[PDB]
Amino acid sequence: GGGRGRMLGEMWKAQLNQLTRQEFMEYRRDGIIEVDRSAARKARREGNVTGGHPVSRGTAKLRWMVERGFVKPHGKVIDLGCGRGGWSYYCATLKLVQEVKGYTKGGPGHEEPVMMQSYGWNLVSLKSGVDVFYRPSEQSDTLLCDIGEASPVPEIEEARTVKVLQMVEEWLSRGVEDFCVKILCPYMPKVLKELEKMQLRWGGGLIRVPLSRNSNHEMYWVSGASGNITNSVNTVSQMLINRMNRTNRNGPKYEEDVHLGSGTR
Ligand SMILES: Nc1ncnc2c1ncn2[C@@H]1O[C@H](C[C@@H](N)CC[C@H](N)C(=O)O)[C@@H](O)[C@H]1O
Repeated sequence: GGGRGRMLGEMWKAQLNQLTRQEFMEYRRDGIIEVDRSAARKARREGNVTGGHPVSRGTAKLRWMVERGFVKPHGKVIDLGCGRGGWSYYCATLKLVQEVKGYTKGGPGHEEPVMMQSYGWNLVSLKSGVDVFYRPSEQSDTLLCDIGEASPVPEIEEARTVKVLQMVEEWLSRGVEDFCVKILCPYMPKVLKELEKMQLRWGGGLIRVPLSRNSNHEMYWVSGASGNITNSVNTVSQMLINRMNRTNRNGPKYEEDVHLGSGTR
């Protein structure tokens, strides 16, 4: 019905929605870790596919979790919503990974897989024109999913996140041992309910990647994490609201992007 208690994240969202463009502009990257993408923009302008520049900021995002042991890509990796291929190409550089298969929607308003020759590119298959929500599940050892379309209405993000979770349940049952699944809106009620069930069935925990922008509450359900989900989410909302109410902003902390090298494996 209506009149239910609200989570601390719902008010971060309501607050965010009442920010001016200027406040939004100054807040979204204040205090976050940001990768220097200048060289990657030149490599893109020049069609340089052997310089080791990732196709997106998603690569550095996944490296952060992998280097910290939150997810151990290995064997056969499937990448639902691969977009340009940032996660897929990064995984192909890992020793334990044997094969990477990426699926992405593509078309109008959606990113297309990019052809690159980063290290291990021969192990990467990226397919556009695949709506993962209608694809029958396949066997894999590592399941990755980064699908989360933002919206100003939390009820819309909520229904979208539950959709993603119900879908990965089909793929997790095909022998997956390691996973990393994006949770676009982890503070909504129907999401916390589905997440609690999903954690019970498959383990893992919710982490926040500091390279994420303050303009979103997205978190990642990774098999290498653990802990009460509510506390995990609330810690993030608390962090986000402290950053929103700052006046003196420091801007992002810049660090160097991932280098993917080149050559076949
Ligand atoms: N039902 C869907 N099926 C397949 N792909 C989708 C679907 N919905 C959204 N997408 C795409 O999934 C992608 C999500 C991206 N965040 C992927 C980022 C990627 N991990 C990277 O590092 O570059 C978007 O490009 C969407 O076009």
